[PDB]
Amino acid sequence: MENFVRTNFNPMILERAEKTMKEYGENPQNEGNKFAAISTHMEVCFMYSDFHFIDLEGNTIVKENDDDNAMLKHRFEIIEGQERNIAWTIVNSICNMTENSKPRFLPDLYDYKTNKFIEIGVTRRKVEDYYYEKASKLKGENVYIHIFSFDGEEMATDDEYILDEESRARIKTRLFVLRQELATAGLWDSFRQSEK
Ligand SMILES: [Mn+2]
Repeated sequence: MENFVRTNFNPMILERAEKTMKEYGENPQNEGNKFAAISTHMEVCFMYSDFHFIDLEGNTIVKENDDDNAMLKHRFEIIEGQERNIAWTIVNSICNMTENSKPRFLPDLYDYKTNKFIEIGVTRRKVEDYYYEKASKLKGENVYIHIFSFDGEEMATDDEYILDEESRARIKTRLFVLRQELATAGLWDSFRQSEK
């Protein structure tokens, strides 16, 4: 619900979520649940990406300060939460500099280290169900798929995790916290059900 969302997410995320929402006619007002889902999905994207860089030796490394700067490239291109115009510019550009084929759907992320596109999903349902729902909708176009849930379970393509364990932890907790908060605010049930 809108008050809950506006209370529990930072302004950057709220800005982006509201934005992407003002494109299907829906508004946090009569669509609290969608607003929540988008907020969550977005936050997870940032959590996946922030503080992640690539070395001058090409290794991946996590750094608390976050600022880029010429010895450190950002590990990921955050595609989710940009304007579709910019998103596609980024996707198209990347496919240009490589042998990636332009994907049918916009991905959540791009990893410069593995040269993969990344779809991210968060679910209130199982994790298997969502994964196979996504995998199969995304068949062929090798995009790496990472699913999280609110019960702290998790499921990636072929079960390898290019994200460090700490960051995956951090995520799984956050989703957990959120689940509690929702429950104590009496919103968890309605939300859990509203999915699909
Ligand atoms: Mn997604």
